[PDB]
Amino acid sequence: KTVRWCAVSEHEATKCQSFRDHMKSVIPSDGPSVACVKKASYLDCIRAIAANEADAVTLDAGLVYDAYLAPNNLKPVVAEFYGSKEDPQTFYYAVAVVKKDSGFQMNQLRGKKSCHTGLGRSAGWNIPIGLLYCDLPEPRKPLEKAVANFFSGSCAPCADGTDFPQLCQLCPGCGCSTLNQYFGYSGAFKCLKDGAGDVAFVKHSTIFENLANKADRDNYELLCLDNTRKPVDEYKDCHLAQVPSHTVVARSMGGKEDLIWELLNQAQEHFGKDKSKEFQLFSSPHGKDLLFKDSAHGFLKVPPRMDAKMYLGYEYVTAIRNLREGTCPE
Ligand SMILES: [Fe+3]
Repeated sequence: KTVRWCAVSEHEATKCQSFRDHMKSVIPSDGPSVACVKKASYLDCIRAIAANEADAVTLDAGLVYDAYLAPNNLKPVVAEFYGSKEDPQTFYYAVAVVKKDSGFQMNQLRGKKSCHTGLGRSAGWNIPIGLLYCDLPEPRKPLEKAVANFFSGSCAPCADGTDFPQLCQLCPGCGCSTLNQYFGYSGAFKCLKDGAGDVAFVKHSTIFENLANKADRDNYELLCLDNTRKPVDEYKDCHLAQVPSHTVVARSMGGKEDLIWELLNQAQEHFGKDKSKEFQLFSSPHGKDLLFKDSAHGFLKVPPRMDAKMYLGYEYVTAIRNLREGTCPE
C-alpha cells in the first residue's frame, strides 16, 4: 500500500517528503502511504515507472504521448481539474504572453527570443511551434534546428544544448527541472519578465499566478492568432488553443491505480484547495507547480477504458505525431 511518487529534483523531493509526512497523520495505519523517488527529469520518471521503480508522476498532456509509446506503455489514471469544484475544467488555454508596447504581432516572431515551459509540453512547445513550423516554407523541418534558427535564442528546457546551443541561450544548459529558474509555466513567464525573452508560451492563468496587482499585469498583453494583441484577461478571446489537463500516469498493468486514487482523493480532501493551513497540496514555499499544478483545484478519476490516445484526442496525437516528423501538407 505504498505509492512510490517520482519527484523531479530537489524542490519536488522536498514537497514530496512533506506530502508523505502529512498524509501519515491523517490516514489509518492500514491505508496507502507515499514513498518518494527523486529523479533528474520527467523522462527518468517515465522510465522508472515502466521499470517498476516508482508508480506515479504527473505530466503535462503532451508528455503523455511519450509515456504511452512502447516500451513505456503508461496510462493516465487521475486528471487535474482547474477552475472550481462547482465548475471543473479539464482543459486550459495555451497563450502567447508579450510585454506591452513591444510592437510585434504573431506574424513577426522570427528573430525574437522565446521562453518555453519545456520541450514537448502543450502550451510551451506543442501548440506554439506546431502553429509555425508548417508556415515555414523552409524545410529545415527537423524541428529543433528549424526553431533554433527561427528565434535568435530561446530557453527550451530539456532540449539538447550540445546540438542546439541556441535553444539553451536564455537558460544555459536547458535544465529539465525547477533548478532551472526559467523552467515551467512560471519559469517561462519569469524569462519574459526578466526581459531575457520577447515572448513566453504559457497558459492563461500564468500571469495571474505571478503578478498580484492589476497594475503590473497591465504592462503585458497576449498575442492573438488574427495578429492583434489583447489584455491578459481576454484569454478566452485571445489564446492559441485549448489543451487537456495534466494527468497522473501509471503502468498499464500492475500500476496500483486504486491506491493512487485513494491517496490523492484523501489528499485533496485534507489538503486540497482551502482545506488546510498546515500543508497545501497545490502550493509550496519551495516553488511553483511542484508535483501538481498550483492552478489545480482537485483531481478526477480518468475512466478505466480510456487510454492515452482517447485521452488526448485524434487531432492532438496526430498533430504531435506529425510535429515530430516535420510533416506538413504538400
Ligand atoms: Fe501544461
